[PDB]
Amino acid sequence: PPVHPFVAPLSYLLGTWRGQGEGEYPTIPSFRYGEEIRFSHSGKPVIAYTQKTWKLESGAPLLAESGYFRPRPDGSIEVVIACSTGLVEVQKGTYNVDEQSIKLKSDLVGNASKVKEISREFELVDGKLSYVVRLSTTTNPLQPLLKAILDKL
Amino acid sequence: PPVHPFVAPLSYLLGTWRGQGEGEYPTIPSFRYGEEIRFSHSGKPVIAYTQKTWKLESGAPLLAESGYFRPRPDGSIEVVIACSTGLVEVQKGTYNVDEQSIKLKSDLVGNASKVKEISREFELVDGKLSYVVRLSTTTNPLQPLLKAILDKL
Ligand SMILES: [Ba+2]
Ligand SMILES: [Ba+2]
Ligand SMILES: [Ba+2]
Ligand SMILES: [Ba+2]
Repeated sequence: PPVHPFVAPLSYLLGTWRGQGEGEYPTIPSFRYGEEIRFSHSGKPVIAYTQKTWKLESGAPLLAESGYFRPRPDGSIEVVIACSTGLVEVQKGTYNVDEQSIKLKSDLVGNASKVKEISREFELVDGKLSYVVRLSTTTNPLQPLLKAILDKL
Repeated sequence: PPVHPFVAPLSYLLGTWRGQGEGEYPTIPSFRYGEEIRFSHSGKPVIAYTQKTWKLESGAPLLAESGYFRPRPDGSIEVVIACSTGLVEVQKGTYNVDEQSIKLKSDLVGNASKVKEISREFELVDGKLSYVVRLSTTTNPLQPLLKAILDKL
């Protein structure tokens, strides 16, 4: 199938991405994990997202996401992601093409234990994927929670 | 890696499942689509789930959904899903080991315009995985939309 015009200005994003990342929150200490993000499409104005985490040494698998990225010309964007942890997010926000980012905040965080707002950012910096999740809980403001870097497979 | 004990009762599901479906609804007459379904896992208390529909001759892509099941040892199962429509569900239910069945019913369908409810039902009927989808809208009660019957691959 061929790139739909909506999906085509995020065509760099496309393919397997793979490196490792680093979590830390006021509640907990630096811990490190490998990552694997895949962006795809089959003609439609929607980009599939899957992701998986895994322990470095083992490295037995940790967490795992699967989603739909749904871009539009006016530079705005919507994104729904399910997590094995048992959340679902519907994130609204924008993509600029010069910089080659996407910037989301949560709109609806669904079946959330203590989770409030969650903001994901995927930018291409220096030809690698820089992906960050900021978090808020019932006790702590939005802040940098994770930060992963990834390379083109 | 080993089938979490919490998950072991549902092992009939693990693997890829090909078939066809059909929609009828009061506003859309009969139709028919190709359709795959695969459940996997990864040594967690979770079965991963992906599903994609095509056009029978084309078979050009139609829709994908993905997510995650959490069975409990108590009967309850709680599912999450993101759909290429651009729409998430929370599903919560109660499965069944020798009726071999997983009945679900939306506890939250985010990012919907006009959907109000969705249930799903995943069940083995004489060897093939039958999938029944039902929906209510602003204007329609909780009735059938999608039926599909899939053969283990
Ligand atoms: Ba423009
Ligand atoms: Ba940049
Ligand atoms: Ba029991
Ligand atoms: Ba049965």
